[PDB]
Parts: sequence; C-alpha cells; structure tokens
Amino acid sequence: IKKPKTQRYPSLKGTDPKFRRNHRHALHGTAKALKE
Amino acid sequence: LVVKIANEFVSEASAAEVAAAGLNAIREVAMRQPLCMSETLLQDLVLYQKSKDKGVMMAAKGLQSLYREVYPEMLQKKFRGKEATMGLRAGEIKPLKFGEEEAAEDIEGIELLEKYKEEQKKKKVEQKLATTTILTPADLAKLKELRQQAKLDKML
Amino acid sequence: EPNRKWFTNTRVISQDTLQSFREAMAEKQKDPYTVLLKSNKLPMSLIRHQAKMTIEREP
Amino acid sequence: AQNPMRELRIQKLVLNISVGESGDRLTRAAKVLEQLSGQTPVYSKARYTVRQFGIRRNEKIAVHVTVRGPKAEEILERGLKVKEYELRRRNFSETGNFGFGISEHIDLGIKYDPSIGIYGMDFYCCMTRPGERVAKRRRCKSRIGASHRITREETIRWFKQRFDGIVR
Amino acid sequence: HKLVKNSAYYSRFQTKFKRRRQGKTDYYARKRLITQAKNKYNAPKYRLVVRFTNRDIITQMVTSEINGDKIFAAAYSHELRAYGINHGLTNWAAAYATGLLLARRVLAKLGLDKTFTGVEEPNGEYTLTEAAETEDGERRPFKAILDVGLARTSTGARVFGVMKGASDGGIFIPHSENRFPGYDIETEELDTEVLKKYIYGGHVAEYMETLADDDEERYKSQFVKYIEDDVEADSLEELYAEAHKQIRADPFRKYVSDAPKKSKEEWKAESLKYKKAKLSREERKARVEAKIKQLLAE
Amino acid sequence: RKHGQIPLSTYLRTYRVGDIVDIKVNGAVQKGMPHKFYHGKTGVVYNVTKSAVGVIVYKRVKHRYIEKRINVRIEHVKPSRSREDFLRRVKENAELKKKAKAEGVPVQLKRQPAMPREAHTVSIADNKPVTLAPVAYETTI
RNA sequence: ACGUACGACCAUACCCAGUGGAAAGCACGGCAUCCCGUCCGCUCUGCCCUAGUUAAGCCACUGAGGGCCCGGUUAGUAGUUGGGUCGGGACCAGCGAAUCCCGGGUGUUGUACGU
RNA sequence: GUCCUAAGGGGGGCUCAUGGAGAACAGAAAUCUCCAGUAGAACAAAAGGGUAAAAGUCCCCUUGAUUUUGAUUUUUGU
RNA sequence: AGCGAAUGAUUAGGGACUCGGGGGCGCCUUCAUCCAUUCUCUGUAAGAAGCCCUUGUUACU
Repeated sequence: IKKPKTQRYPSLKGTDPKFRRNHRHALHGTAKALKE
Repeated sequence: LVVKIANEFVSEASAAEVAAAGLNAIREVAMRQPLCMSETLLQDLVLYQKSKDKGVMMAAKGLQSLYREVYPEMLQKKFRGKEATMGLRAGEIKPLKFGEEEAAEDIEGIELLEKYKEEQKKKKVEQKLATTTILTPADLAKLKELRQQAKLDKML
Repeated sequence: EPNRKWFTNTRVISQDTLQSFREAMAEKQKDPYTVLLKSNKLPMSLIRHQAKMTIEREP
Repeated sequence: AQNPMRELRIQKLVLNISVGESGDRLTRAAKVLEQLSGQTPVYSKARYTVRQFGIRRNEKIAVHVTVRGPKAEEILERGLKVKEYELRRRNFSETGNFGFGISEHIDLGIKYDPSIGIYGMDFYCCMTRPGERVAKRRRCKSRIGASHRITREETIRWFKQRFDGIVR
Repeated sequence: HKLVKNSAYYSRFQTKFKRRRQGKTDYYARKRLITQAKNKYNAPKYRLVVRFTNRDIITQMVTSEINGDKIFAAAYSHELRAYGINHGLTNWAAAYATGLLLARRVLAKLGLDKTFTGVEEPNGEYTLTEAAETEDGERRPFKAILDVGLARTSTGARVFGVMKGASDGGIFIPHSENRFPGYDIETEELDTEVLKKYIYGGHVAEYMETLADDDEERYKSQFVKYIEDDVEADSLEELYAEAHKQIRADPFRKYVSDAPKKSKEEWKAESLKYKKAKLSREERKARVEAKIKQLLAE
Repeated sequence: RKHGQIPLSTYLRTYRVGDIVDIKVNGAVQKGMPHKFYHGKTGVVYNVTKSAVGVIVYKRVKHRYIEKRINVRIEHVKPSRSREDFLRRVKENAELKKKAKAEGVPVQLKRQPAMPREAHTVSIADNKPVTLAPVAYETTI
C-alpha cells in the first residue's frame, strides 16, 4: 500500500470562503506588484 | 363524575391498567365537554405523562394535546407547546365558554378574497365583497385556497 | 435463562377439595357406563415389608 | 466562649397552618396569618396525591409565613405565653432549633370573628449565631465551624435563661 | 444507620476546581469571556475585572494566557484619597472615579491617551466612544469587555458605574443603558438627571439631608467621618468634579497608605518570625513513638 | 480525564495552518465531534475557523489511501509533539552549524544511534565481587 | 515570606476533629432614603468603614484519622515474540507488567497592588 | 376506527434522589425548619456515555424549528 | 439484544361483605368476591519543496 502523492500547491476548495476571498485579492495585488 | 373517575381510577395505589383506563375515559369526556375540569386537576392529570407506564404516558399526552387545541390556558407554560404559546402571546386564542356560539358577521376568508381581488385589480391597473359582489364559485374556491394558505402560514 | 417461576409450586390443591375430588371420582369408577368429558384436562394424577423387618432384626 | 459574637439569636420564626383542604378554609387561614404577621402569607400545594387524606397534587393544602426581626420575638413570646412557658425536651432539634404547636389562634390575643373560625398553628423558631452570612452568601460560600454551630443543650439553656421556661 | 461518608464515597469523590470550591470563579461565564476566535489568532481580549470589597473596589485590565492571567493596568478605590475622595470609597461615585482612573491609566500605557479622550464633562447620557479623526485616518477605540464576577447584574449596580467610568474615560465597552440607575423598565427611557446625580454622588447627599432633617442620631452614627472632616452635602459635586479633573490631569499619582512601612526583605523577615513550622521527620517519629508508648500503657 | 469542568487552556492555544495536531475526542461536549474512527489520529491543519479547525487525515481503503478533510472543534484537538523533536533539532543544528562554521572545526551534523561502548577500567577496591551459586543459600535454608 | 484580585495545573488541594493567627488586607458587621428584589433587606441591591470581634469564613500547625498522591519492592516474576529431528514443561535469542507488602508525604506557581 | 410517536433559543436565580433530627390534629404517608447529601435525581436507553452557580428545575423575553450558496463525514444522487 | 421489588408468591386466623353468585325460609345464610395481612432485592515526524532575515499585496483581522 503505497502512500499517495501530494501536490505542492493544494486546491483551496474546502477552505473558509472569507479567507479565500481575501487571499485571491491578495494574490492579484501581488501579481500586479510583480508585473510592476 | 370526572372527580370520581380521577379518585377511583388514577391514584397512587391504583394499577397501571386502571390508571390508563381512567385517564382514557377522562380524555373522552374532555373531548366531548372540556369545561368539566378544574385547572389544578387538569395539570395534575397532565403530569402523569412522566409515568413509566406507556399506557398512562400516552393517555396523559392525549389529554394534554386535546387541551392544547381546545383550551391551552389551563395547561402549564411548560406543557402548552409552541403554537399554543404563540397564540396566547399574540392574542388570537380566546377562552372557551359555556353556551358560546360563533357570531361571524363576515364569511371566513372574505378579507383574504377581497385582498386577492384588490391585488388583481392593482395588477390590471399596472398592466364590501359580501355586500355588493356576487359570490362566484371560482371566487369561493380561491377564497378557500387563500384561507388554507393563511392557515398554513399561521401554523408555520 | 434464569427465572423466578422455576422455583415456585405449579399446581396446588387443598385437603377438602382433594378428598371430595377423590370420593367423587371413585364413585365415577363405580359405574362402568359413565365416562368423563375432557379427561385430558382433569387432574387424574392425583387419583392414580415383613422380610425387611425380619432381616433388620436378625441378620 | 464568652465572645460577644457567639450569642444566640433568632434567625427566623415560621408559622404554618396545614389545612388539608382547598378553598375558603385555606383562604381564611391565610387571612389569619396575614393579620397576625403583617405580611402576605404563601400557599403550599400538595406534592403527591394521597387518597386517604383527600388531597391531590397541585391542590393548595397549606399556608405559611416566615417572620424575622423583633416581630418574630413578639410572636414567639405570645405563643410561649399560650404554651405557659413550658416545653418538652424532644421539641429541641439536634441542630439548635425548636418548635411547638397551638390548637386555637384566639389564645394569641386575636379576636374571635365567627366568619373566620378557629385554626391552630405550628410555630418553628430557627436559631443562629452572628456569622451565618458565611453559609448564606453567594460569593465565597463556606461552612459554619463546629465550635460555632448551636447545640441542643445551648438552645435549652438559652430558652430557660431568656423566656424563664421549664423544659421537662 | 446509613453512613453516606464512607471510604467508597471518599474514593469516588471528584472535587471541583479550586477557585470554584472557594466560590470565587464562574468558569461557565469565564470561558465565554476569555475565548478568542481562532481566525483572529494572538489578538488579546482585554477584560475589565471589577470586584467589590467591604472597604475597597478592585478594577483591572486582564488578559488571558495559557499559564495565567496578566494585569495590564489596575486602579483601586483607596487611591482616590490622593485625588481628594477620602470618604465613601465603595459608593457609586467612587466606582465611577475608579473606572475613569483605570481608563486613563490604560490609555496612557497604550499611548492613545491624547487620541482617545472621552466625554470630559459627565452628563449622564448613554454614549459609547467611537472612531477618532486621526490625521493618518480612522482609529478604532480601544475595546474591553466587562467582567462583574458573581455580582447580580441588577439595575443600579456599581459594576455598571465602573463600566460608565471606563466608557467616559475612553474605552469602548459595549453596553446598554437599561442597567443604569436612572432607567425605567415600563417607559424604556433612561433618566439623564438621575444618572448624573449618581455620577456626582447626589444620592448620598440627599440621604444626609434627609437624615439630618429626620433622624439626627442615625445621621451622627452613620455619617460621622463626613462631620469630622467637614464635608457637606452641597460640596460633594464639586469634590467629585475636582477629583475627575485631577484624574484626567495626572493619572499616575502616588498615595501613601499611612500603614506601617518597611521593605520587602523586612516584611519577609517579620513574616518568617511569625510563622509556625512543620515538625521534622524525626520529631514526627518521636511523637509517634510517644503515642505508641501511651497506647502500650493503655 | 475527570468528570466536570473542562480546563480552560484548551481555548487559549493558537492554531495555524500546517500545524500537526492529534484528535482526542472530549466526551463532555457533543458539538463538533468527528466520527468514531479518526479518533486518536494525527493530521495537518488546512483550515482554521472561529471555533474549529480543519484536519487532513489519510484513511486506508482496500489497497489504497484516500485523503479526508475533517472539521473538528478546538476542544477535541491537541498540539502534537511529533515534530517537536524536529523543530528543536533544526534550531539546535542551525545555530551549532553557524558556530562551527565561525570557529572552523567541523562538528557532528547527524544524530547517531547507540554505538558500542568503549574500553574502561573497573576497580575492585571497596567493591569486591560476591560469589553466587545457581540457587541462593538463604533460599535453600 | 504574608494578604488581596484574576488565574494555571485541579484532593499532596477533599472530608472529619482540635490549636494559634504580629502588620495590613479579608471577613463577620451597622443602617433600609435612593437603585433593586423578596412571604420575610434571609439572599440580592443601595448607604456607612464609625463601633465591636478574630467567634465563624480564610491562613498556618497538629492526627499511629478516612481519602488521595509519589517511591521501592513484588520481579527480569507473570505474560509475550521467534528456534530446535528438545522432552513427554525445560533450555536458546529476546522484550517485559500490575497487584499484595515496605514506606514516605498532605500543594507548587504567573501577573498586578500592598503589608 | 380513536390515542401516542415528544417545545426549541437567549439570559438570570436555585440545587436534585435520599437519610437523620424537630412542629396541634398529623400517624408509615398531607405542609413547615435545620444539617448531611459527587448525582445515587432529571434530561423521552429502565442497569450505555455526558451534565451541578448546569445540559436539571423555576422565572422574563422569544420563535436560529428562518432564507441562500458551496465544502466535509457516514460512502452518482440523496 | 434481553431480565428487572417495574418481580414472583402467601392469604389459615381478620374484616368488608349481599345481591358478587347461589341456597333455604323481605329475612338469614353456603360458597365465593376482594381487601386488610405478610414473604421474596494502530496514527504522525525524522528537511534544499527545509530553516532564518528583509520586503510588499489584501476587500480578512
């Protein structure tokens, strides 16, 4: 019985919707920060 | 008669079957005439639902439920239930009295039928009933449906 | 399974009742043309040493 | 032992009339207790149904009133004057309380009203020492010490000293 | 002949908490007081602990940690003698003054003392501190939650006097007006004048006026120190107003308690002098041998 | 766990995502329990809420493992010291390696298992050996 | 070190008896006008800190007390994992308890303000 | 054919079953008072688990016993 | 899952009994009715995707 593989960046599906909503906007903000 | 049934049948030395039969008979008499009770006696008999006998429990719960629909004021505030307490708080439930008969000046659901007719008139404009308007059978069916919907809303 | 009714008397009868029953049933056996009805449900179980002494006294 | 906060005092006096039946008799007994104590009495229902007593549960069968302060001493003095300042030794409890009973309330000095009738009473005097707030308060409630608890003998001597009574 | 307290009862006995056996802590309320939302993480939840003693009032800022509670700031009612109030340190006005002093101390310690100044003249109106117009932006007021302990929260309690003191000092304590000593349940309207009277201690003043008019002996028995230090019923309002002004001026005044004064080491030495000590193992064995000899003689 | 009051430091532990925690179901409080299985199991926090945390466990089914995400209240979870021996080791090894690089002398960087003991001298002064028979002579008496 | 407030472990802290308590702090206490709640100012709430008292709470000490806790032993014993072309349980390689008994104890500690 | 398939939420106050000792009628059993009382009561599992300033009981207001969308467990939809 | 002083018995001696039933001459009775009595308690971790410092983004706090 081999241990299943895991992903480096897991899917934010079961996470708190408020924290996910803030986190996506934070990702967009740092995205334009890196584009600048 | 109810006091004698309570004393002879529903007592501490009485058997469970005797108590259940007495409480069932008391429940039947209370369905036929509810004003026979005293409030203290009715609360005492409703307290028999905590009995370990299933028959005594179900007989006492039947008596309590009967007085829940009929006359919830005698029942204790713990025993009234949801709809009884809401009705007594809002004021719709009225005390039952000897010889009191219904004296409705208007038909049941006539206000709801008039409200539906006014809503239809308002919709037509956007696009008293018993005294003047003729009672159509379709209008009577709509009034019955509105009364059923209002009863369901009051139950909810 | 353990139960209290294993250790109780299952059939009891009094002195006068047993004596009257035995006397009546004996009077019924006196007549050979009279037979019982439902005899399977009737308590019919109730109805139905010189050498040793000499050997004891002298072996 | 002689410390002035170890002196015995009356915590309360409770007057009880158990009529055994509801209605006008209990109402007039409550009237008697109200006019005697000056306070509104409280009713007591039966807690279980007894067939041989003719009572049932939730039916009001008794009335009582609790009086404290010098009014309790005055009422106790009147009751003891009725009981001729004489008690039997069983009447004192092991916890330091005592009590007695009268058969006619007109012996207390109350007038005879023919509509009211005649009712007897149970007097129960509960004693205390200063420092019972330790066991009665809400925050930091504790227990009274064994040296501070009242003894039956101490209650008997206090009764014989104050009310010059005869315990026998 | 039942013996309820036997060895089986003592072995199956499970004690309560120590501070509940002492009757000092209500853990059911304390849990709801000290739980912070886990998505808010290490954000402290400041509580105004208020406790009332026969001769003192204890008001504190308390934070909760996993191994104990920390006192951020503390103000006591006996420290009002340095501000002027040397009479009636357990009444409603002294509770208000202690709450105001605690609020000023905690705001000075935080550094928001000038940004958050509450209502400077006490009016008796139901107000809560709101966001201040900071030059940087909007600064939310400092928040603390009231902890009355095992006090019955009736209308007119001084646990709400300390609450009003902190609310006038500048702490955002969420609160309602229905437990202030001017509220009528039937009308559901607060009486601002009666509340201000309780703020400035006018109920005590009219009590001394009524006693001086009717029962002079009871007045002299109760309000004896008021007579001795010559403070009147009409001067209480000015005394409490001057005390509030001095509290807002210098929140960290030091008061000499007039008690005997030594150092920590000196008090330690004195307490060790007045301290009976446990017997040693040798002494306990010697007295056990003496008891054994007494039993052998018996 | 005794009956009565729940200790209050259960509510004062701060929980973050990625932490390793175990599930000890408290019988007193019924709200927020996991299933009967997933009791005594250890997992990773993936979601933290106001009064509960989300734990990733790996259940086994047939010949494979399935990831499970469970929402368990803070009253039933406890910090796990499984990675305490890793965090203390990484901090100690980091500072020790920094000190060793500063000093110049290399040190042991990996934990070593139980090696056999080296040679030493045991003196019989005041510790003279006693001779033992297969059965004790006092026992034979 | 001794108190007070909030506490962490939650009987080494509990229960039953006695003995003592400098300083302050506690507590009992005194009064029912106002706020408030009661059959009863008992509890709660308001006012007093003046008087009285350590009587009780509380603290400390004592007990061949009950209970609880911690060590030795019990014991390399019971039990358990592998081996033999071992006997009709014992050896080999190893892991490894708790009772019963013998004793000890009878609370540590954080923050803040004081004595 | 009649009857039963169970009132939830918030806040506050108080302890239950039972035992001992006492009070005219009153006693085995009516009401009242004190002390002891780790749950031996109650909560709709008759000897399961859990609860004592409560999850029990009483009092005051109330129907979160309400709409909407995903996630997880028991395991395509439920 | 089932059992349960929530059980299984005893009732001779005491009553109430009376139309409960029945008999004899409205009256007594003979059984019988009951009641009064009593007995029985295996998960996770052992790193380069890890650790530390600095720095932003946010509508979350």
